[PDB]
Amino acid sequence: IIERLVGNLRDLNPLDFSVDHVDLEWFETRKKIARFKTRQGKDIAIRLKDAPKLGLSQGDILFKEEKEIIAVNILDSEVIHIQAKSVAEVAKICYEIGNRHAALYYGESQFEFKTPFEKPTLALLEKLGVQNRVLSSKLDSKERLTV
Amino acid sequence: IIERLVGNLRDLNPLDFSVDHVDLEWFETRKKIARFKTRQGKDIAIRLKDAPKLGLSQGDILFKEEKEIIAVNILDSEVIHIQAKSVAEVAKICYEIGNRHAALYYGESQFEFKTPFEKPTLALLEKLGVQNRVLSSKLDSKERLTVS
Amino acid sequence: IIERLVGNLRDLNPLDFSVDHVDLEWFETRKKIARFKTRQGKDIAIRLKDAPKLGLSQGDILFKEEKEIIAVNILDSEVIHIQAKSVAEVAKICYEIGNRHAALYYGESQFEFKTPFEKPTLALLEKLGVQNRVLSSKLDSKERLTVSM
Amino acid sequence: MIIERLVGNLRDLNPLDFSVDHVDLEWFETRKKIARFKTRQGKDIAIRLKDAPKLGLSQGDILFKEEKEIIAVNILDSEVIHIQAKSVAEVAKICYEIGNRHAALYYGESQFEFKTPFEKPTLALLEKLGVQNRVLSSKLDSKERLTVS
Ligand SMILES: [Cu+2]
Repeated sequence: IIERLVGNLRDLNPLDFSVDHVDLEWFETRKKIARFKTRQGKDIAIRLKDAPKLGLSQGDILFKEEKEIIAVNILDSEVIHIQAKSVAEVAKICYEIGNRHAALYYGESQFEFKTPFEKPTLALLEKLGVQNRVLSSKLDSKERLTV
Repeated sequence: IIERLVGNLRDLNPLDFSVDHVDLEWFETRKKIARFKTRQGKDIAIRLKDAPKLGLSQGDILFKEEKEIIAVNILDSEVIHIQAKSVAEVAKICYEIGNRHAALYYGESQFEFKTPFEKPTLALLEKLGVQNRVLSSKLDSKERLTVS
Repeated sequence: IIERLVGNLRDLNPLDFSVDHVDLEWFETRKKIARFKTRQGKDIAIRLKDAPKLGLSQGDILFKEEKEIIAVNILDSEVIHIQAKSVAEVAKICYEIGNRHAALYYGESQFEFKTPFEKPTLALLEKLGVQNRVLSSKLDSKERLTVSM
Repeated sequence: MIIERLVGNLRDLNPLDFSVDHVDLEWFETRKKIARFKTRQGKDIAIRLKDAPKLGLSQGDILFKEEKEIIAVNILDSEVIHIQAKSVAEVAKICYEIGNRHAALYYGESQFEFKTPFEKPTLALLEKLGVQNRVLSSKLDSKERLTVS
């Protein structure tokens, strides 16, 4: 039974280590209790004291024994990447998506946003003519807008 | 039966005219068909060809006979005035309010937004520590965020 | 200041009484405090102890002095009347309207339901091909499906 | 190589008779048109779907069939609130209310039965209204879903 993050590989960790990833979809990162089969057969239970409120992030270190590591890998998904032109537009989009109850993530740049691809959201985004592309891509839990 | 905006007093019109106002609440600006009793007793019927989608605005000229005018006043209401500090914060507010299905309007400056007062909306805005004030004020339909 | 329902004219009351109605839209039925001008000039203030949770209903007797009565009238409104085939269909309708966050009322019969007319709601009801008709009609607050948020 | 059509469903027996390799899906995964899978017995399978049944892949949809060698869809079980409504009024209430929550909703085995994923608020609600329900580890067939259009 895993209890706490031993932090995240991002704090290198230039491996250096054999790393056995657990593979999560973006929406799975928030369970406190769940059972997993890691990439290399292994078994892993989790119960979380202080599960970072926004969820598990990329490479969160679940387990660490010697150089033997287990970390969180977040699977890629179809993602509508949104490029708003102005602050007025950001507001429009967010409100409108919020109204849709779809999920929404901050993008890499200041007017960029990412949301799971769904066709109604897509339809919406064109109806208001915002500039967007669908890419298979990663959605970091730490990028999510709470709600 | 009134049919047409003869425009809006904002295009002066330095009155100049005895103006009898019809007094609408903000949520009332969007009927196409309804009946009214103006400020000074009179009676008005409306059916709208091209009712500006966003609804009736402040001083939309309903009726114009000589210097005798009837127009739309919009009554003040309790309003939460929201002042976002960042574009990050804008996004968060709008998403969260949209997620609540509350109404939202653009503010006077760039990170200002106005939403009707409701206690849950307020509760929300504190929970996120956004800086806001409740003021009795006017909501322009021209200032609203759609939902399409 | 009016305080209690003295009931409702439905408990006849075959008038018998000069009745002066107060006219409320279906969404207004739930203020505990507000002021009114009745149908024949009169003025009424309200403050409610035990405002029946769902709101004021049709002909809720506000005021009763002799045979002189004031009651609640509920402005008839545009209403989609829904006639469901089967329980399955009921469940589909209710879930889908619920999902829309529209308002919903029990009809007269078992598979009848009433909801305010909105064009997307109608659109929807055709998209599923449910049988309905729009009528101008009353929406009794006692007939509402509640909600908890 | 790539799978294109359902060759139907085992339900149309098929009293196996066959060695059947299943593909194991969660109930939310039944609606991808393009994805890659490793079957129960290691095999590899890609899908692209013309006329993917709108509501999703169902229990035992035959992806692949070569001789007596078969690949079918299995839907993994999950925690499931099983709801047993006493009346048609109560169905409507439940569905509208859940609809309003935006929870997922499936037709049960019997007429007044409905199944929705387990979540604690959905539970919370269901008691608040005093509906009779039980949580059970079980299967949510995609064909049993209440749309939303
Ligand atoms: Cu909603």
